[PDB]
Amino acid sequence: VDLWQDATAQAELVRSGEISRTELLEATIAHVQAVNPEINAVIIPLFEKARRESELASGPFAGVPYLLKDLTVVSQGDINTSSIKGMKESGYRADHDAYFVQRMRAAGFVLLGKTNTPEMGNQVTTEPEAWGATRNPWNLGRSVGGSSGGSGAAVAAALSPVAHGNDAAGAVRIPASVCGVVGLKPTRGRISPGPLVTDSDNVAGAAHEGLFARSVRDIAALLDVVSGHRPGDTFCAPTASRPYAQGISENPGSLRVGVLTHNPVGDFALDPECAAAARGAAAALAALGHDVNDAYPEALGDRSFLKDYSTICDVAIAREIERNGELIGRPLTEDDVEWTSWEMVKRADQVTGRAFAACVDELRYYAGKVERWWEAGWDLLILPTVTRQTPEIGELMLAKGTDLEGRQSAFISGSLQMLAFTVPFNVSGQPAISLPIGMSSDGMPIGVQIVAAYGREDLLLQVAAQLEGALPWVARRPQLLN
Ligand SMILES: O=C1CCCCCNC(=O)CCCCCN1
Repeated sequence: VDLWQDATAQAELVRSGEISRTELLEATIAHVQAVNPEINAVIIPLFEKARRESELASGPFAGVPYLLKDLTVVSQGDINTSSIKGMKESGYRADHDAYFVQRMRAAGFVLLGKTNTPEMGNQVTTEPEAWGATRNPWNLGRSVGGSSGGSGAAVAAALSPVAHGNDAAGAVRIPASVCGVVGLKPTRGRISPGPLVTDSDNVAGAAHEGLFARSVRDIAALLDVVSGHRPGDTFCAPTASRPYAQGISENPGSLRVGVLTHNPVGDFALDPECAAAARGAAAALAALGHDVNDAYPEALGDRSFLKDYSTICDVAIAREIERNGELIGRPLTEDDVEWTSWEMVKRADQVTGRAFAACVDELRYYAGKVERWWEAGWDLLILPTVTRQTPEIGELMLAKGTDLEGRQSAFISGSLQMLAFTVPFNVSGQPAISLPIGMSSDGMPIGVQIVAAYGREDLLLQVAAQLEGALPWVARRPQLLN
């Protein structure tokens, strides 16, 4: 069984009869057992559940395995740590299935296990104290990005053809860029993170559930599976007229495309190789007939909003520490979490109701400034997913002694460059996808990001499909896989 086939092809091999559900599953489990030890991607294997669901699985993807991030969404009866030391020791297990999980099972997917993440998803690298660092299949001494680093690495190493993750500042797109896979943060309100309400209304709407895959068609199919308004969902996205798996092949025509190949904020230089990858993709779109120009939302030249976002994040983590404490029946202390997280507890205590409300308003205002660019006639923005070369393991984790006065550790220097080009779209809520189109001169994947207007995943997946055909990446594989 060639596990390098995408989810759609793997589903067909089972439907066709070529392969059995047990063969694919067992072939996948064996692969996981052999390769995962080297990357520490899957932290909680669920082979037994995967085996039970496989026998009962039914639908367009019956028998196809997938991985779930151990954050936000939960699976009934399974361990849930959110990479919190105090929670891992408690042996806590969730009592229900998140809507996302139910939707996947009904589609025929089998829950193979959970993937690693930094504590409560508070970093753009995946090196939690609780589970250890997740390493890059392309280079074991390198980070896999974060916070959905385990899912990104898992898919890159073929531990599964698709996986789940979430994105509040680029947590799906970043790991995708760094690990050479496709990562989509859909329009705000596209995918339900319920029935639970976590992270203070999902970080005031900035946190989106996202998807990982190696093909654009797999992403389109996944959207058809997990999208839609569910009871209690705060946000909602515009409805598509046709299923995404069908519209992906439609010709969008010549679109107004703007390309960004420098850091508009001017507080650091965009890595030349990252810029060249985006430029190359822009050239391919021009060759395809689009109206490509050097242009971008002027709002991107401002990152003042990040200060306001950080304040909201302080409150969200603080209350999340509280929520997890309740799950086990006892308050969590400075000894149950990482020092970076505990520091936010104190900061949260100094945030007033009026201040919190003002910060949220600042996000809405910024979102408006950003979206006005599309309002003015532009259809898509092309830009690098990340702005720097991939960091080495350990590089982004700051020593407890370190003094990062006032702001999120992920929003400073080395970490800032990982999320500077992704976070603006968590604020605007626009659909944004990272495609594994580039490679660094030293063999590390470089993602190219495409952003469409609010709710226009249809156009986004259409152009992504064109780029997939113009600059195919399927031929490239991490050294971990020989
Ligand atoms: O999007 C991410 C990674 C960036 C972390 C930014 C700080 N915000 C939070 O920790 C809120 C929790 C969102 C987790 C998603 N991770």
